[PDB]
Amino acid sequence: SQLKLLVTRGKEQGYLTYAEVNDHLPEDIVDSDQIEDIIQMINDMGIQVMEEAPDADDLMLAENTADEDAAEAAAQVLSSVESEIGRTTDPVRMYMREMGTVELLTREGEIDIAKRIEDGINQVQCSVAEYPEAITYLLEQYDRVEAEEARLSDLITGFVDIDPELAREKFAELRAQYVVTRDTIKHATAQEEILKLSEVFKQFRLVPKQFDYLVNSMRVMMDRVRTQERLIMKLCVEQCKMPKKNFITLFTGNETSDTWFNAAIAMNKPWSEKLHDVSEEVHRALQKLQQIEEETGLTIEQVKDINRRMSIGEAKARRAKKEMVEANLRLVISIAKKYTNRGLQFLDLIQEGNIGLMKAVDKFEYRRGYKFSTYATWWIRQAITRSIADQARTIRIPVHMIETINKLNRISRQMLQEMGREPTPEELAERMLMPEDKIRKVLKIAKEPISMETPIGDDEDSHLGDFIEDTTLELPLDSATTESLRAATHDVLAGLTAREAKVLRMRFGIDMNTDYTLEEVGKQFDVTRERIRQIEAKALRKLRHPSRSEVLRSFLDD
Amino acid sequence: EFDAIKIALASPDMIRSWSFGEVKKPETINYRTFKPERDGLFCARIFGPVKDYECLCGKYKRLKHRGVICEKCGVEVTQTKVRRERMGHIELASPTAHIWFLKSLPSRIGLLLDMPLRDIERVLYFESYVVIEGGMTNLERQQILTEEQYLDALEEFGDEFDAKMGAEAIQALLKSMDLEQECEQLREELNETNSETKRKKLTKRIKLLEAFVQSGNKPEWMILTVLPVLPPDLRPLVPLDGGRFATSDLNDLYRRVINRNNRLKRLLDLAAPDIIVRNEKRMLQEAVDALLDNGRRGRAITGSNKRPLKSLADMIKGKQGRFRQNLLGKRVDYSGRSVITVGPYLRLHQCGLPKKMALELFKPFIYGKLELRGLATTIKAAKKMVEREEAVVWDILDEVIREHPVLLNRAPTLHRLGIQAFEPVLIEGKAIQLHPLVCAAYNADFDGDQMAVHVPLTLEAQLEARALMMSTNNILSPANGEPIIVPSQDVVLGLYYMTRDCVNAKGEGMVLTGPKEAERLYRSGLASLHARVKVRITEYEKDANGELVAKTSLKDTTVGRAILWMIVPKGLPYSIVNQALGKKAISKMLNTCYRILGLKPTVIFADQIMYTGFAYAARSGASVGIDDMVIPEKKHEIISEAEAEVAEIQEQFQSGLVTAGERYNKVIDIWAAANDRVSKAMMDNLQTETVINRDGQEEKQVSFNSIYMMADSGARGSAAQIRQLAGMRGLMAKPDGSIIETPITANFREGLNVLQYFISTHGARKGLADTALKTANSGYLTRRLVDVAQDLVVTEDDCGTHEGIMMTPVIEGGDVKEPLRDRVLGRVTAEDVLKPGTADILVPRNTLLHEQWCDLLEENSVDAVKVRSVVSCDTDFGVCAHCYGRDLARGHIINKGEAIGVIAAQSIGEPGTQLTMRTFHIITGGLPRVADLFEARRPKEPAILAEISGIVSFGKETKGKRRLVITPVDGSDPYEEMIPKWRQLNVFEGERVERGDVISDGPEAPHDILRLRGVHAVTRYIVNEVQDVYRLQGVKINDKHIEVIVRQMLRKATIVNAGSSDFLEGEQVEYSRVKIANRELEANGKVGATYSRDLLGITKASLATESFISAASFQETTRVLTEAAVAGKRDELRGLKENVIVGRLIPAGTGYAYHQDRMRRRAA
Amino acid sequence: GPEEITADIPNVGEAALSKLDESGIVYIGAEVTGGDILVGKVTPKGETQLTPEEKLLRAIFGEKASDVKDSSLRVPNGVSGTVIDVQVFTRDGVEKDKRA
Ligand SMILES: [Mg+2]
Ligand SMILES: [Zn+2]
Ligand SMILES: [Zn+2]
Repeated sequence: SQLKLLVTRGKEQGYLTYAEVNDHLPEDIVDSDQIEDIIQMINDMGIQVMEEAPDADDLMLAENTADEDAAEAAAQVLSSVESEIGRTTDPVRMYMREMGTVELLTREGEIDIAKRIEDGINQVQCSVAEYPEAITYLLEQYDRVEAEEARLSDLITGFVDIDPELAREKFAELRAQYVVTRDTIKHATAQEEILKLSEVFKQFRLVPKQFDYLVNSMRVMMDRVRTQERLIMKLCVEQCKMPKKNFITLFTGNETSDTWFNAAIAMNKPWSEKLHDVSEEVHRALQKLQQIEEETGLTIEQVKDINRRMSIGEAKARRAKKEMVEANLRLVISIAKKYTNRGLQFLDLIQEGNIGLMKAVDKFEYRRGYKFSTYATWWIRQAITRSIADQARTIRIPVHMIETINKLNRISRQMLQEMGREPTPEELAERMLMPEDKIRKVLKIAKEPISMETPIGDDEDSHLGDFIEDTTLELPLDSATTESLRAATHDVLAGLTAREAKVLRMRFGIDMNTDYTLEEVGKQFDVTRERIRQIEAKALRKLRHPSRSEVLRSFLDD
Repeated sequence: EFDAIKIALASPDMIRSWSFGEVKKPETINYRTFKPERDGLFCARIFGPVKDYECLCGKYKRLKHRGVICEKCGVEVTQTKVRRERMGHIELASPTAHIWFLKSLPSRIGLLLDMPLRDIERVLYFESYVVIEGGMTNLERQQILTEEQYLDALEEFGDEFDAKMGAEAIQALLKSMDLEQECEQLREELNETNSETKRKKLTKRIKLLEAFVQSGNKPEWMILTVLPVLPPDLRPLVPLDGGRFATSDLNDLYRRVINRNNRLKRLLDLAAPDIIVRNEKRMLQEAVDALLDNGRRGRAITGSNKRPLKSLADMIKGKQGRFRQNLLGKRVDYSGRSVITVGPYLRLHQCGLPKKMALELFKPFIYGKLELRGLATTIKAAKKMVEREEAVVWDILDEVIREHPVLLNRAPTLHRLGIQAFEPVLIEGKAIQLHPLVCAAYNADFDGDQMAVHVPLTLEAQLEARALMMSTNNILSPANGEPIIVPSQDVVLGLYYMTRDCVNAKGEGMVLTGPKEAERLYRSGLASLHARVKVRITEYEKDANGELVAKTSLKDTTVGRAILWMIVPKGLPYSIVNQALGKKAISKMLNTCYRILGLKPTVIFADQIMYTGFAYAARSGASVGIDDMVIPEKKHEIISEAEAEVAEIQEQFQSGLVTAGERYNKVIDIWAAANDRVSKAMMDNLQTETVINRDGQEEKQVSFNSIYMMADSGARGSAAQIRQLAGMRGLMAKPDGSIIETPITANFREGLNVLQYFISTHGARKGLADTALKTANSGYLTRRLVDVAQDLVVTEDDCGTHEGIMMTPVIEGGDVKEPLRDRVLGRVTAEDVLKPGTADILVPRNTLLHEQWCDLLEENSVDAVKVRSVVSCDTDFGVCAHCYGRDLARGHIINKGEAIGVIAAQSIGEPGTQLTMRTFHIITGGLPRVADLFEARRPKEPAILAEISGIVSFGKETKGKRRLVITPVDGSDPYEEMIPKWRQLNVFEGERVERGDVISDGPEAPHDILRLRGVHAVTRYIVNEVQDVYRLQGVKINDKHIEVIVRQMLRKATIVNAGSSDFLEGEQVEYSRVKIANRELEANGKVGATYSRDLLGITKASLATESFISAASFQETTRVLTEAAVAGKRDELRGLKENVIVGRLIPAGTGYAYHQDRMRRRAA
Repeated sequence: GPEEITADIPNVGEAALSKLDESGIVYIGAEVTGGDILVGKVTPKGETQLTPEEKLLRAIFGEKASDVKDSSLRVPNGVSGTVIDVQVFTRDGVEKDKRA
C-alpha cells in the first residue's frame, strides 16, 4: 500500500523527488543498498526519481519508456521487497553475517583443536603404516637415495630424533625387523610382528609429499578393489536382481574365494542361473580381487578396514582444521583491513588471507604454547602481501622489484624532508647503495597506466582513446608506392634474358614464397653456385645501367 | 554476402569453438621487455603475433615462413591484424549466471523457471538450497530450503533428496527442464484456467516457452561455464609517451575474473571449508557480472579513480558506445573545413574552394593525373611535385576539379539542404566562398561560420551529387514547395530602391522606346531610376498549348521597373515588376516564374536577380545615419498624458478606490497604450514625406528614408525594431514573465540612463539564455521523428485504394485561414470531381492536381475534394507514389524509391526550429506542444464520447460518477459509462445520440477519436492541431508530412475476432502483417480476423521495430539484445538504419535497385 | 637505445640540412617554411625485412638500409616564420652538444 501509493503517485506525476521516495519507502530499512535497489527498480518502472521537480516542458519532452512487461516485473519486485527486511546484495555483508554466525575460540580451545588435528593425522599415520608395501616402497625410496638418485635429507626430513647417521642405523634396524617380520607370517605373532615393524617405523618421519604419494597409492589400491566390487555387484544386483542379503552372507565375511560367486550359481534360484552370462566379467573381477589380495599383504577386507581407519583419521583432522579456520576468520579480516586501499578489493584481501590462514593452521604446533594468532598472523600477512604484489598492478612487477620500489619511496620521503627540496637520483643512489642506473630504471618503471576512457575533455566528450594513433598501418600512399614498385620491377625484369630473369626472381623473393639460396638455385641450373653467383651479378650489372633503370632510380627515396 | 544476421544464445562448446586458446594467467606484458605473456590476456599463442609475419621471440622472421607455428614460443607467424580478430575463452571453475538473463526485468531465467527473482537470487548468492528433482519424498521441485532446514530435512532422509544451492542449482534446474512438456501442460491449463490473471500469465508464459523451443536455444546456456575473451586489439594496452601506458577498463575487469577464478580453482584443490569456497564463488559471480554489465549489481566497481569501469554492455550502449557515435557518426577522409565568405559573383552551382584545400582533398586524383600524363614518372615523383607545388600541379588541379562536385555541409543539418553539391571554383586565400542565395538553406551568415567540404570519390557518388544534390536542383523547401532561393537583404533592397517611383525625378513622363532605352538613359544619367515614364513593353504569354504569343503595349512604369524587365524571362507577365517589389514580391516573382517556366529559367532568373539587386543596391548608396531616426514631435505630449493617467490612477488607489494589483493592471495598460500611440505617431511621421512636383505644389509620397526603406522593403527590420530606435522602448519583462511597470520612455536615438539600461537587461539575458539552450537540443524533434518514420519508403507506383481524406478549407470561425487550393495542391484525387452542376467530371481521378487543375477547381468553386492520403494507402511495407503526392522538393511526382519518411521527419523538425522553444498559452504553442501532440498523450480532462449508437439513458445516481447506458434502436446495450457529474453533460437523457459523439466537453483524447470514428478522423484531428501550432507562429509545413508520421503512428492492430486465422485474440500485431494475413486466409476457403485499429505515440511506435540491429540503436541495447537472443531472432536487413550500420547501401535512394535485384536472386 | 639530435639524418638530401648547424639544431635567425627541419633527430629501430623488389632495388643500387628512423622535428604546415630563439635542456646524465 505505502510503496504502492508511491509508485502510483509517481506514475501519475511522471517523476519523483528524492523527498517523496524517502517519505514513502518503508521505515524498517536501515541500509542504503535496499534503498538504492528500490530507487533503481522504481526508475525502471519507469518514473525517474529526481532530486528537484521537473519543469513543465521537461514532462512533455521527456520520452517515456518502456512499458509494460518491465512494469509488471518491477512492481512485483517492489511489492515483495517491503516484506523481507534482511535482504542484502553485497558479498561482504553476506560474508560478515555468515562468519559472525560462528563463535570465537579460546586458548585452551585452540590447544584442543591442535591436539585433535594431531590425533587425526596420527590415526592416518597408523592406518598407512599398517600397509606393508608402504614401508617396502619407503625402503626402496631410501635405497635409491643411497644410490644417490636422491639426497639422504631430500627423500625424508630425518626421523623423530639430529644426524643422518643414527637415521641410517634406524634404517638398518627397520630392515632387520622387516626381514624378521615379513618372511615370518608363519600369523600367531606375525600380527605382532608387523605391529612391531610399524611401531619401530613410527619413530621415523618422511617428507610430506612422499607421504601423500603413499596415501594416494593406498587410495588407488582400495579404489580398484571396490571397483571390482562395483562391476561385480552391479552386474548381479541390476544384471541379476541380486538380493543384497545373499551378498552379505556370501560376499561379506570371505570376499576373496570363488564360493560367494563361482559357487553362487547353484543357489537354486532364477537369478543364480542368470549369473552365468555375468559369470565371465564377475569371474575376472574376482581374478583382480585375488590378485590384489596378494597385492595387499593380507585379504581384501582387512585392507578395506585399514584404508577405512585412515579415512576416519583424515576426516577427523579435516573437520578439526575446518573448525580452527572457522574460528579465526575474524583474525583474518582484522589483518586484511590494514591493506584495503592498496589496489585490491576487500574480499580479495580476505580470500588471500584465508588461504594463508589455512596454510598456517596446517603448520600450527601447540607443543610450544604460543597463541595461534601470534603464529598465523605471519602467514596471513605474507599471503596478503604477496597477493597485492602479484595481482594488483595491471603490468606485473616481480615481488623483489616492488620491495625495491617501496624502499625507494621510503628513502625519498625521508631525504626530501631532511635534505630540503627533493632527492635527485644521484642523491638517492648515493644514500642508497644502488648503482644509480638501477635507480633510474626503477624510477622509469611506469605506474598503473590509465583508463583509455578518460575524458579529454568537454570539447566533444571524446575519451582519450580517440587520439592514440595506429602506427602499424601502411598508409594508402605507402601501399600505392609498394605496388607501383612491384609492377615496375616486373616490367624491368621483362627486359632481361630468361636465365637472368629466373635467377633474379628466384634469388630474390619475387612472385614466390622465397628467398631461394644459391645451391638450391643452381640445382635448377646445374651450377655449383659459382656460375649462379656470376649470373646474378651480370643481371644486376645490366639493370644497373641508366636508360634501363631510371624509373627504378625514381623509386629510390633520399 | 550475408543478406541476414542471426543471433542466439552461445553454447559453452560454441564459445570454445570460437576460442583460439584458454587464458589462464592474469598478466598482460612483461614490465621490462613489454612482451606479451604466455597465457596473459595479451598472449601471442592465443591471440596471434605482435609484428607482421614474425613470431614472438624472433626465430621465424620471414614472410616465407607464413602460417607455420614457431617451436620456442608457439606463436604462429601471421599478420598481427589477426590479433584483432581472435577470441579466447576462460574455463570458469564454477557456473556463473549470465547477468542479462537474470537481472533484466522479466528475468528470462526467472520467468522461464516460473520462479520469483528474489528466490533465484537467494539460491544463487548461496542463501538457500533448492530442491532439484527430489524424487517422491514429498519434496517440492523448485521449493527453497534453508540451511538449517536442509540439514533437518536431510535428517531422516539419507536417501538422495537432490537439493543444491548456487549457480549449479539453477543450472541443474534449467538443464532438467522439459520445454515442450511444459508447453503441453500449460496448453492443458489454458484449456481450463478461464480466469484473467491465471490464464493470462498462462499464455504469457507459454509464449516464451514455445519461443525457447523454436529458437534452438537450450535453457541452461544462460548459465555461463566458459567465458569468451575479447581480442587484445579491441582492448589494447598501448604505450603513451615516456614509458607511459594507457589501457582499457576491460582489461581490469578481465584480470579480476581471472584472478578470482584461479583462486577458486586453488580453494577447491586445497579442500577449503564451505564458508571460504562459497565466498569465493560469490566473488567470482560478482566479478563476471561486473565484466559483462558493470552496475546492475551495485555498485559499479571503480578503477584507479572514483568512476566506474567501462564494460561490454557499456562498450556497446551509451553515446560513448558503438551504436551511437561509432556506427553512424564517423570521422571521414577526403574532407576538410574552413571559414565561409560571400563570393557574390558565383553561380548557384559553384563554390569557391581554396587552392590549398583543393590540393589536399584531391591528392590521389592529382597523383594519378601526373603519372598518367607523364609529368611524374612514379607516384613518388608526383608526390614530390605536388609537395613542392610546382607549376603543372596547378594545371592538373584545374583539370581534375573541372566537373567534380564537393559537398558543402554546415554543422546543424536540420534538413537535407544542409548538404549540397557545388562545383568547385578555385580561389586564392583560405576561406570557402558560398553563394548568397544558399545561406537560407544552410542557415549560414558570414560572421564567422564554417563549412565542411567532402569530396565524392566514386562515379556513382559524383552522379549522385550532380544529378541529385546539386544546388540548382534543390531550390524548393521540401517541407513546402515554395522556392528556397529567396533573395535576402542587399538584393531586395536593391530591387526595392530601383522599383520604386517618386513624384518628380529627372525625365518625368518621357516615352521611352523600351527597356534598352530606359537603361541607356539612366546610365548616361539623363533620367533617374524612379521617374514615371511611358515605356513600350513586349511581354510573351504562353496562353495556348505552350505557344508563347508575343504582345507589345505602352505601360506606365518607372525607369527602374523597365531596366529590370530586361532580366525577366519570357513567360512572365509585366505586372510582376510594375510595383515596388519588396520581399514577398520577389519571392512570388520567382515562384510564378517556376510555375510557368520550370527550373532552368528559374535558376537563371535567380542569378540575374541577385546580380541586379547587388548592383543597384550599391548604386543606391543606401547608408544609415543618425538623422534617419525621426523621433516624432508628439512623443513627449503623449508621454505627459500617459504619466498624468498613471498619476491619477495612483491617487485613486491611495484613496482606496482600487486595490493594488488592480492598479498595477491599470498602469501596465496605460503604458502599453501610450507606447502604441508613440509607435503609431513615429511610423506615420517616418512613412511619408513631402516633395515638389510638376506643377509646383507639394505632394506626399512614400518616404525615401533609409531606415524606413529597409524596414518597408522587407530587406531587414520591421516597425517594432523601428519603434525601439526612434519611438519609445516600452515596458520590459522579467525572466518570470512579469512586466516591470516602469517603462523605458527612451529610445536608442536618445539614450537609456543607467536604470533603464539595467531594466532592459532582464529580458535581454532571459532571451539569450533561452536561445543558448535551444541551440543545445536544436534537433531533438527531428531525431524523435526519424526514429519512427525512418524505414518508410515509397516502394510502389499505385496501390489502387479508393480511400481518401476529404480536403476542404479551414474556416477558423470567420474567413478561411487556409484555402482548399493550398491544402490540395500536389495530391492525387481519389474520386471524380463533379462540377457544381453535379454531372460534369471536373478532374477525373488519379490526376496530379497541379496549378492548372487547382485553378480549375477553385474556378468552379468545388470546395471539398477527396484526395488520397499516405495514411490510407493499401501498400504493404511502404507507400505508393499515388497515395503520397508530389515531391514538393521537385515539382514532379514522387519517384518509386524516395525515402519519404526521413523527408517527413526533417520537414517537420527543421521548420519546428522556427517555433518557440517553450510552450506559451494564449491554444498553446511552441515546440513542446508539437512534441506532446505527436506523443499522443492522454489529456487529463477527456471530453467523453458516445461509444455505441442508440437511445440515451442514465442509470444509478452518484456511485462516484453518474452512470449512463446507451441502448441501440434494435441492438443490445452492454456498454455503460461512469460519467463523472464533474463532467457536466451536454445532452439530456431523451435525445437519442449517434455513436461517436460528445457526452462531456473538453480535450478529445485521439485514441477515443480513432476508436469511435474512422482513421481519417484521427488523422484530420492530428494534422489540424499540429498545423494549428505551426500557423500560430506563421510557419508553413505541408500535411503530407504529418500524415506520413501518423501512418507510422497508427501501425499496430489489436485483434478482436481471430477468425479462421492464426492470431491470438487480445494481441497486438503489426497491422501491415495482419492485413496480408486476413487477405490470404480469405483468399483460400477461410474468413479473415477482424481487429481494432490502435494508436501509439512516436516514442512508443518506434520502439516496435521488426529488426533488432536497428532497434538496438535508439533503444536500450541490453533489453533488445537479451530479448533477441532468447527469441533466436534473425534480422533480414530490409531497413535503412540496419544497412547503414552493417555498411551496405540503404534500400531508400539509389540502393532501391540494388535491393530489388538482390531480392530477385534471393527469391530465385 | 637512445635517440640522437644529430644532423647526420637519413635520406634527406643535404638541402634540408642546410639550415641545421653541426649539433643538428636550426640557427637563431633562419626563416623556415612548412616542412623544414628545425631539429634533426634520428631514432633507433630494427631491420623489418624489406620485401622483395625492395631487397632487389637496394641490391641494384647498393643503397643499404639505414636502421635508424628519421623521426625529426620539422615545422608544421602552413607556418613561415623566423626562428627567434632556441632553448636546450639536457638531463644531467647526457653530457651536452656543441649548441648546448
Ligand atoms: Mg554565424
Ligand atoms: Zn618463437
Ligand atoms: Zn497506395
